[PDB]
Amino acid sequence: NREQVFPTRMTLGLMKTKLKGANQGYSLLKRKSEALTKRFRDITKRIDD
Amino acid sequence: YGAIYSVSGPVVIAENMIGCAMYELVKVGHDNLVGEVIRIDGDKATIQVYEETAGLTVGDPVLRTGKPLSVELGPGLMETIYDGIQRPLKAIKEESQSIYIPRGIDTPALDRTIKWQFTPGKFQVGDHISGGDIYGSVFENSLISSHKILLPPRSRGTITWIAPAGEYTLDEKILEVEFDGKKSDFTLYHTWPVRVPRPVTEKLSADYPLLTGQRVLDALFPCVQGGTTCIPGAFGCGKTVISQSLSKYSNSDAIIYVGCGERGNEMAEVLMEFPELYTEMSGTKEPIMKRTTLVANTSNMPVAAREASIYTGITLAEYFRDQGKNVSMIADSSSRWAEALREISGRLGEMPADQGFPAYLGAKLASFYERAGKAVALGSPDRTGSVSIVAAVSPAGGDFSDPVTTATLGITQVFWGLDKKLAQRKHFPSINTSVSYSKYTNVLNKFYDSNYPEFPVLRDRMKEILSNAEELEQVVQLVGKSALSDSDKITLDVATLIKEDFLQQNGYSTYDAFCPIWKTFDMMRAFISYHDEAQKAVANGANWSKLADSTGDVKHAVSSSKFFEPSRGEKEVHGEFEKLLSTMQERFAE
Amino acid sequence: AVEQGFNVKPRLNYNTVSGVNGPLVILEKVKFPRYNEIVNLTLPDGTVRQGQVLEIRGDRAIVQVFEGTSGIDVKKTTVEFTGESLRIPVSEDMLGRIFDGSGRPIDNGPKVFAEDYLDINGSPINPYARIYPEEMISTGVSAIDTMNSIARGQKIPIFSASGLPHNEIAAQICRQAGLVNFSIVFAAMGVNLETARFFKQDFEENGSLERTSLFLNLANDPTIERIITPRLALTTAEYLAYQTERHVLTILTDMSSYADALREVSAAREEVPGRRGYPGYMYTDLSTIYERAGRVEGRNGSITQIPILTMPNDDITHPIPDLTGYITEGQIFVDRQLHNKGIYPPINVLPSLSRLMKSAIGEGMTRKDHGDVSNQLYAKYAIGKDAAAMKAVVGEEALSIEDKLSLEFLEKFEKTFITQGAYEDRTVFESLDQAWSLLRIYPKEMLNRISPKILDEFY
Amino acid sequence: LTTAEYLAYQTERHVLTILTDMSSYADALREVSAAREEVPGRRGYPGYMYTDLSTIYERAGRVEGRNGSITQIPILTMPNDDITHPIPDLTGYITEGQIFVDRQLHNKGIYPPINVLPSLSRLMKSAIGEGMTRKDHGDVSNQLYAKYAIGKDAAAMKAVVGEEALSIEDKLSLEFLEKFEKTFITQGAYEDRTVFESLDQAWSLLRIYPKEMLNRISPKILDEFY
Repeated sequence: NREQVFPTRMTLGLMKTKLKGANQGYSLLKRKSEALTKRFRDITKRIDD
Repeated sequence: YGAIYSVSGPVVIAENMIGCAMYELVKVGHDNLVGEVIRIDGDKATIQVYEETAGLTVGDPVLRTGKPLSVELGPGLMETIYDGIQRPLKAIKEESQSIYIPRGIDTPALDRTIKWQFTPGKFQVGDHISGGDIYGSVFENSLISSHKILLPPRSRGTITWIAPAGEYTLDEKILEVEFDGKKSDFTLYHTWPVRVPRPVTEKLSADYPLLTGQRVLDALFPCVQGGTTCIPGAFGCGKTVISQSLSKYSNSDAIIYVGCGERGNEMAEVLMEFPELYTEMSGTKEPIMKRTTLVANTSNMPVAAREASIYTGITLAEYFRDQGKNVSMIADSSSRWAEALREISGRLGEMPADQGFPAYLGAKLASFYERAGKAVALGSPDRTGSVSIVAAVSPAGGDFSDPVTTATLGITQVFWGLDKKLAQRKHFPSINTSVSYSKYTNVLNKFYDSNYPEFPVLRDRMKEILSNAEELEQVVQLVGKSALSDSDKITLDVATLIKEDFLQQNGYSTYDAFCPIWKTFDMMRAFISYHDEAQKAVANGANWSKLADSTGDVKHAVSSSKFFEPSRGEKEVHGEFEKLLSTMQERFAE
Repeated sequence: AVEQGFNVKPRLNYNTVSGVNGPLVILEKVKFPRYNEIVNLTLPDGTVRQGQVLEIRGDRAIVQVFEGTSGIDVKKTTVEFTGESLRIPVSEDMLGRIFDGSGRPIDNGPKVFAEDYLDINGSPINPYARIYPEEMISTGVSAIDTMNSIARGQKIPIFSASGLPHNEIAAQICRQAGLVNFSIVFAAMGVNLETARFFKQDFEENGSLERTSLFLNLANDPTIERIITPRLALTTAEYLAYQTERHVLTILTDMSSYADALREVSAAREEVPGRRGYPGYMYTDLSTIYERAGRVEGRNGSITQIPILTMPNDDITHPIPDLTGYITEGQIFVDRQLHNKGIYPPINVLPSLSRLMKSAIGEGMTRKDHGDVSNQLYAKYAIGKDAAAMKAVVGEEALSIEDKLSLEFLEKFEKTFITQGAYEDRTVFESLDQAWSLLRIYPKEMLNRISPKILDEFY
Repeated sequence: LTTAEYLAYQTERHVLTILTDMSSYADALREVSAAREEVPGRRGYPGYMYTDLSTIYERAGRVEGRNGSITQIPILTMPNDDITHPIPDLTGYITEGQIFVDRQLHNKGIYPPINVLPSLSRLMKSAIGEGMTRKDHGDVSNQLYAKYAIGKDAAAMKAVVGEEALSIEDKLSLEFLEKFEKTFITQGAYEDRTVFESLDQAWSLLRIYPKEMLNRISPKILDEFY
């Protein structure tokens, strides 16, 4: 339930950078999933037509 | 004439030391070991011995010399190699005839066995001479044609007698000053307290740039003559290449390489290589040893000497600036200087502030870095010297997080940060573009407008490209880069081209050992013109993949722009770069 | 009423120096040592060095002499006790002068002809005698004056990194800032001598010194002088604003350097370092320095503060930014991402806010569209950053109209609004007109945070 | 070390000193420092540990008059595999170079479990290449280091995100990293690979890549050895 990181100030900064990047990637990928799902709904409607 | 009371490592407490003064050199023990009084309590004066304190016994006499840690400034130190204190290592080896440094060795800092040619200055008998005035000149080397003898600062009066032109040694009298009826005898040399900065009339603003030679340092984060740089210590090839590049091509009239806490064989490398280097500044090739004074202080040497080496080097540089020369003092391992200060504080019992470092670490680093800067040297004739401080900080934690790094960044003007990612890629010099900076861009805009008018806008464009592509590369590593605009693809491609051809350079390579300022400007012209023309073509409607397939030749040409030789001269090379981007514009029409 | 000044109090010259410890000079057989007393130490060489007492004991005073203890001799070191704490000779003519860390004028000019001698520490302002800030002090910086406008009497610091042009931004604010009387007070702590020369030459050349009382403390200047400098600037500000009825806008610089000086002073005593080496009472010290400002009831004068920190590792979790955010009333962030793109001033308006903006930006003050324009600009700038991140993920074409137009707005905003010439003076009205010019690329239906009436009138 | 100094300087021998458990030496120093009730330093280790470690380590090297050296190799043990610990940090400060033995590599089963990313040698650039061993030693070692760092970064990226997101260079670098840990670094005891054989094997590892992306290899050497 954690990462085997040696406690250090540099390691703390690296892990904060990792958390910020992961949050940014999570928001970006959630928005991309929403956009792709809108495109997918359009695609399936065109499939029915 | 006190007596030793307590010995515990370098810290020696000497009793009966009444009338002593803080930071006064005292000869501890029967071997006459150099020690600076760093604490006084009644008649007991705590002394830090600058040599090996093993063997000191209670009751050993301690002689008060009455003067602070003084460096012997004058002719004869322009080529020699010094310890932390101004101990001539070569003279010690010659006199002792051994590979060891004897304890309490009293070899004079400046050798008195050499006759120096002296030519008296414009001052004559009866004229009024003030501190720092020039009253002579000494032919030291071919490089140092005139080692102008300076009257010691804070010494003034009327010249009772001045010596004629002739070969005089340092012990021999040169000039006499009467002052308030007490005639003073002034020789070729003089001593100055390393702690006390050498006075100047006015500290001018540093304008002319210090050409480090490395392309990224010269373009994106420029340094000026008389500015602190804070190079990365050892991990990146920025320091290793930059030291020799500055010593060879920086146009500095003198160099004072200061290595505190330098590794043993890493100091042996410098002492065995610097004689071998040559420069082409004069008509014929001349050794760099004629222009450099090393303060060699290995980690084996005592911590007090490790702390004092930085002051010794900076005051030698201050002397050469007061002569009117442009100096670039290179401090190796200022991190080890700070560690030495921390160790001394621990010895004294002071309360550490931040990660063991003393609370006055910032104050000491500021009083050291503040000695730099262009200044009008005092006393007639009017002359304008400069001291650039190219200091190195070691990557304590692998990143700029140490207290010494924090203080240095707080008090510095230029900072070339280490990139662990770029170093692990063996991309040299490993200078992190994001964290690095240079506060001399605004002041250097004058020189850029005078010489290379488009330099500031070009470096700003390259910085913008690098930042935009860094953000885009973060997004790429996040989301796979499946979809990217043509403009974004050009941005990443141009940034990779820059980081591979412009920023990256081989210091040991013949072509890229020293990239001149005009060559760097031409390469920025080429790269920025390539990026701008590619962006314009993509905005027209051209497909980026096909355009890259067609313009691989132009990309290879702008990559080989790095391979362009600098020895061909500014006239021929610029003509080649003029033709390089002339055909580059036409190649994008298709 | 100041006839008590006409009094001669002789000073005791102590030749009894028990010992010397680092910066301290411990004396013995002191008659009646007063805590925080300015002391003139005379070296054996003859040089006179000022000092302050950090500890007091029965017939013993521990003087912390300025400029170090190099040369202090037990046998021959005269020590003269000025029977008072440090005091500055205030005057209405202090405007136009440049002072050192200890109050001595470093400009080649006469000593300030004192109207009074005020204690540098001052006294806490009575909360019952404090007023909420109402109007804005206009700053030439368009970003600050439009998105993070500063009220008359708040404390809004500028959070910057090591290399970011916080000093240049400070000089710009001092040169251009005014009312929309005024007397700027500038305090530079631990600045490089090049930066101090830049400040001095800039103010003399551009005439901003006419109303500026510049306090310069070099990096090589004593750390106790660095401690004294912000107290000097705030005492001058208190004098001018409250006993003269003028607005001040103190601009402190390098409060990180001030905190380093606090660390050095605390460890001069036996105080154990706190969280990050800084003393545990940094909260109290910063609170005093900051809350020295503010409006008051009976006096028609205000003091504003621009502390201007220097975040050490580009983090807010550091004690200096944390405490500064606790005491102060806003944040202005200078961003390395903006600085690396050549955008001056490199201020990003997303982390930056002024908590007291609603008071300053009003109808009687500024123009009546200020608040809505700033809110719309912030919302569209956030949307622009989101769309800039989104473009490299889902392609430029798949972005909505509200994302493509927002990308265009972001480009124009960063490259024309935030990007301000170092010597370009943009009044609040001109900055708001530029903001409206940026917003006009949007059709009136898209601007939703702006009130309908203002939207119909200004668009 | 004084025995080594004697044997190497006065008897003119070549001595290789193998001081082991310098971490235990530093623990002894901390025990003596703690008893003396002096100002600790970092993690209780004496503030003068840098000076003591420099006094020990700096007794290695060659002298001008006497042909004979102390090739000091002080084995050290990180308390928790952390470089940032005071003993390994100061040892890196003074002693030149470092051979990093990796717990991750040992767990994977590699011998020697030497991690070449933290491992460094300050004197390699001067003692390697240009006819001393071979023309391509330094460039090959730079290429290996760069591609190993690329492989580690690509492995981290492929663990965090999808494998297909990795580029062609990233996939080639993962293959290189596998063939590098499993074949090049992996060396049985008593194998005694010559430096030339190791260079040939490293080139065989570098022939995985097309000639185009061997960026840190000088083009002349790339043409003469690919």
